[PDB]
Amino acid sequence: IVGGYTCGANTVPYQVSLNSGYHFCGGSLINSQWVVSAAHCYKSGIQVRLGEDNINVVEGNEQFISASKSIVHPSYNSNTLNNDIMLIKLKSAASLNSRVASISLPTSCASAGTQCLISGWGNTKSSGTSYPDVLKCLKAPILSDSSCKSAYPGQITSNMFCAGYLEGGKDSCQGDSGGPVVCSGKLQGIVSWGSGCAQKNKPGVYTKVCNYVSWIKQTIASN
Ligand SMILES: [Ca+2]
Repeated sequence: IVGGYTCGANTVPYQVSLNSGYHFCGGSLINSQWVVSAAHCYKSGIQVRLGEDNINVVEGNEQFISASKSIVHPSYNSNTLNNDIMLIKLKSAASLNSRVASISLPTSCASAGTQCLISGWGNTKSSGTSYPDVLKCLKAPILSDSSCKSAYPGQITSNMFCAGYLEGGKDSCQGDSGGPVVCSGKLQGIVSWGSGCAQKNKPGVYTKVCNYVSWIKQTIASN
């Protein structure tokens, strides 16, 4: 997260870190057994880390649970990043509490201008690199589809939205991938892609979760 703020420990209780020896992606807890992340975060050997603030220090509220199964969206295209969504099932149920909690799925799509919370352990610099240990946060609005399409000609599908600031300075970045965009208590986006980070006229692009709720529910119901 570039241009954000320190969230505060366990203030984003649905935020997960995906670990394969190291943090490599975020995700969102949507019930005691399932995480939603980006398909471009797929790999084998995932351990889900819940209850994290400092990802390099055991602070007392963590739950580390290995993934049993990952399900990349049937129609994910890694070239275009269309349908950039994946579900991860935990080998055992998390113990839900005030610091480890699910986030609700949307019941309808969000509109341009809606204020959302974007979070993660990604790079905090727009030029150069610095990786935080504690969770970072950014409040950002959803941008109109027309401004999104204008920013990225030929690249924005009906399964994507832009959020952030066209002036630049404030954005998600490498290592935030797969993490949440939450708006009024609903998971509306997943950190997906962009051109660099926090660049003028290049806002972050996010998977449009509301299009996937039926797939998520039916996948959970049979897995
Ligand atoms: Ca920790």
